Amino acid sequence: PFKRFVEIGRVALVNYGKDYGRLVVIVDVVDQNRALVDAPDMVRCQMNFKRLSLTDIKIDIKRIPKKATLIKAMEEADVKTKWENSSWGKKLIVQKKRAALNDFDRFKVMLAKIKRGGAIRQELAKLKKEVA
Amino acid sequence: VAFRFHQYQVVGRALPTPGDEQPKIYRMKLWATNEVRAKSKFWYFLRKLKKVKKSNGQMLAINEIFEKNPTTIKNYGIWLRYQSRTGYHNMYKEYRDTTLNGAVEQMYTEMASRHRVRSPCIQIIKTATVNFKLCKRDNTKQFHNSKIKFPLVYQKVRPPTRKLKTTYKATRPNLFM
Amino acid sequence: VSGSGVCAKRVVVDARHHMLGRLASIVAKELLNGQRVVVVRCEEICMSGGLVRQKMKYLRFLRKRMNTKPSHGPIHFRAPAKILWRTIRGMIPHKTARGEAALARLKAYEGVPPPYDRTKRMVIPDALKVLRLQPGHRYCLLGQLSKEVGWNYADTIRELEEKRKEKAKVSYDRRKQLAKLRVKAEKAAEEKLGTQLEILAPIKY
Amino acid sequence: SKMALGIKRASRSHTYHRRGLWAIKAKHGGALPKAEKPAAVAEPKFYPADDVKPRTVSTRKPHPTKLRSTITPGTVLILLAGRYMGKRVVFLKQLQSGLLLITGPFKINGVPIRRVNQAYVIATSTKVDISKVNVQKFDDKYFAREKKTRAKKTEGELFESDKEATKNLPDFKKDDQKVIDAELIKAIDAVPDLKNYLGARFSLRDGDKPHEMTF
Amino acid sequence: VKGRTGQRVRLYVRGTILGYKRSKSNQYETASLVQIEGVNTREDVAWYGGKRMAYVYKAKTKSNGTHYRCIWGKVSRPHGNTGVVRAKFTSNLPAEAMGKKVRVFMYPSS
RNA sequence: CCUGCGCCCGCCGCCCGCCCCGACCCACGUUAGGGGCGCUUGCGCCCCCAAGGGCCCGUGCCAUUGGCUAAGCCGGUCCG
RNA sequence: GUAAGCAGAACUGGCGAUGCGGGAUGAACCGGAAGCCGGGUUACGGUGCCCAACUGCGCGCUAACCUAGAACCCACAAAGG
RNA sequence: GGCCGGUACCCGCGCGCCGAAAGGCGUGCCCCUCGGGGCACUGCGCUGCAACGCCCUGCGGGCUCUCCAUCCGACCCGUC
Ligand SMILES: [Mg+2]
Ligand SMILES: [Mg+2]
Ligand SMILES: [Mg+2]
Ligand SMILES: [Mg+2]
Repeated sequence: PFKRFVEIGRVALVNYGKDYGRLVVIVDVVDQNRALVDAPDMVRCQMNFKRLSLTDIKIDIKRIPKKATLIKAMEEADVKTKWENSSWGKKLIVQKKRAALNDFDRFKVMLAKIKRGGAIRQELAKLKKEVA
Repeated sequence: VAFRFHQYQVVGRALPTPGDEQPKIYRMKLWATNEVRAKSKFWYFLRKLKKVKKSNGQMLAINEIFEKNPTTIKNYGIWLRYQSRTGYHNMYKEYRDTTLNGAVEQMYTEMASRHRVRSPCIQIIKTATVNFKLCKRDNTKQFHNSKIKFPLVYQKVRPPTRKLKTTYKATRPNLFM
Repeated sequence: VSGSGVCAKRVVVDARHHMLGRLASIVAKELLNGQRVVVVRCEEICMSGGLVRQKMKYLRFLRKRMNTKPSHGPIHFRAPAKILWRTIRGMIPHKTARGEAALARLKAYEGVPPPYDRTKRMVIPDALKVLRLQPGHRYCLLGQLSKEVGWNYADTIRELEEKRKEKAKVSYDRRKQLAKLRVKAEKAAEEKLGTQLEILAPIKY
Repeated sequence: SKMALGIKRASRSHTYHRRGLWAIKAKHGGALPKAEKPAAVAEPKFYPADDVKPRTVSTRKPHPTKLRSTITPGTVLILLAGRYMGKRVVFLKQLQSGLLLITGPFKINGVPIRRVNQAYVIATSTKVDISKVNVQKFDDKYFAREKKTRAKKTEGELFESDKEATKNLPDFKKDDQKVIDAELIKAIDAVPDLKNYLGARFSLRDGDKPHEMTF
Repeated sequence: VKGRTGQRVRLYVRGTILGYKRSKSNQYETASLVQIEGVNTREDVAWYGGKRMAYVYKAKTKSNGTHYRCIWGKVSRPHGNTGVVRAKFTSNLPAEAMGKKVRVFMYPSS
């Protein structure tokens, strides 16, 4: 068994180019390489499977839907928040936040993480001494 | 974005002469990379078909044609005349693509690959949209099915931009389809 | 290929399943750049083209010997470590001081001889079999090639790698246990710190 | 608007206004004044053989250096060269010579109120509220060296003797730093954690790419 | 690593000296080639273009109280598609200089 | 075996010369699959894309003066 | 002349008299003709390592159990399966 | 951001004030009419850009002289 197929409606992360990180719905496949991606801010266009990383979410739509139908299907399947909250998209969100930390916030993160490290170290030593 | 071909239509006629003071008018639909190449191809076809040369001809109009619905996939047919190494032949080619403009690119690439025929050797006799349920080629016909599903057998592992790529990486990548 | 530019004193390469010539060009440029590399488990380097093709390539290579003095001619090596060192020398300019200083930085081994067990063994993505050979095309392991061109240590590497694998497995189990107790420590300190640790909520995973 | 500024400056009428030929039509009646014949010294002490050329009192009046967009009075810089590299300081005001004027403050950083070139500083995105620091007393003469004569070659009896004695920085600068660091700690305690921040120094530890790193 | 001796701040981004501006058969020793640790794009060197470097080496004899010498230069312009830069030095580097490490500060900064 | 006026070895008191600037990181294995934790040891839950991650006072003019010093960490060193 | 890196002519250019970049190597093949330097950009040709530049973005065909094949001249292959 | 130049004319400066300083400051016509803009009458003379460093008989500076190492180039001259 495979867990993930290129099929109508499946949402895919775009993983290369100037549009890295967008979700796009594969609404139709051109041929064994190219498919149509429909997006809320991006108009339906073909893009190549080499540049798409398939995701875990499927939305249950028709082929080449009307844009309003696709948007309401994105709402009913809740792809934005599910993608954001799952670990894969949280990786991208956290990665862009670490991109957007400046010097002083980076310093406060350093402080908080030194104190976290000390706390974990002390707690681990205590529980390791409780372990016999 | 950019397309390597553009379907122009070129309209031309012979120069005025004392008899036939309005020489008759010829229209053509030519693929090329730009204006000047489309024009130079137009005089080719009206000098090997209609006996008119650029010196003794005159070009009146050249338009660049565009496509109606760039957002939808359209099964395209191309009837094309080509030169092999030892003669000429006639091919029929069915493609699925969002534009005829992209189908022509795909078709030159296919003739340069399957037959080592270059562009200077290829003629597009007739182009048309051969809508579904009337396509002839199997590779076109096999994408005519909703409820289609297939996994990706071939997926390059590659960092999103050239910045994120380094030469050593600790973990062997996890590939799964 | 211009190099990674990385800063390690030594960079090791777990050369299991990498294309010989591709690993060889990447490593050769690292050497020429001057960063000291050490390639291990060379007995595993996969080579495109079937085993019979690589065989006949090497047995053509055996014919090439200096007529009037074979002791002076092309020195045919058998062990996979030396096969790799020769394949990399063919890519480094080894008749100048720069090139010989480059090869001075290369150390290739069969297996993983100490002190290269307790270390992270880095793989080069641009050369792995999975990423460069279509699944279903012929390939051969330089270990099998040398085992059949007359390297008489395929067995002796094999017992030593069985021993090294079991000695690694026991320690990996130990580190699983240590990491699950570090994870219970991870959450135990987090629950003991409240607003002290809000700033790490948005950049953690 | 560099080129619009070029034309607006280049107009003949606007050049009349800028050179201010009115108020030169004011003083000498209704006309532009005559000029006369100076240099009636008529007392050359010595006659050079080479064709003589006088000293250049330079009449070109160069523009002032433009302080970077990301510099605000109160911005926490990053020193980059010299003995205070990595030191984080607070920018007081870009003084009249063009150089920046920064402070540690010396109570926390060891960086006194000192002059720093704009080239060697990286402005961070943080700011402080210091509109109640009274900085007007600082200028170029405060810092002008009057460097002394080279007859004093530092010898085995000077080496640590200058360290051990105090003929050094003066006490009005001592008291100066007290007044500024007081009125500036009173502005730093406002911003949380900032004293510890400035106490740290910026270090570009491994896995840090400056082109990526914001500030 | 912990409880270590050495420098306590790195205000410079290290790199390798890589060779010279070569054709397939010429060297123009005037412009050296340098790789910065961490740059992987031709537009990432946009931010380094101009920043000044130092080749730091040490001779056989003391001078002015040190063996250390340092020849100064700067990143002129990008070279290639992968963030290699061209470096201009006050004096052209030794060819033993290639393969060694050069210090790229951020002094003339913007 | 190891030069009876020769050398070896330990310690500390340092001087130079080398290297360096966080020069920190043990899994095996496949890739038409795999990984962690629980209980039917078969099935759940979760995670899989790149170490792009983790860890380390990570913050002192390669480091001012004295003093006390928990719990913790790291090093020299004896023991096993 | 069976042909020849042969012998004789027609138009032009080249070498000879000429460096330089490319074709690995070559007097005349490709680019191109020059005082000595600094800066920029190209031609021919290339970007896996030697070797300066992409293991770049795409699409097809080849699987060679003969040394698969890989540069204008150019270092060949034929009839035929 | 890179390389070059640094002023006898092109620019620029004084001949008025305000301004440490970039700079602003007047009259009259034309224009839209906020903002504000266009044009205008023009005169004498002058006319080698700056700031701060470092070294100064030194373990300094740099050398066209010598030796060596490395990189690239590189066949042995005369001659039919
Ligand atoms: Mg030779
Ligand atoms: Mg040039
Ligand atoms: Mg290269
Ligand atoms: Mg003769």
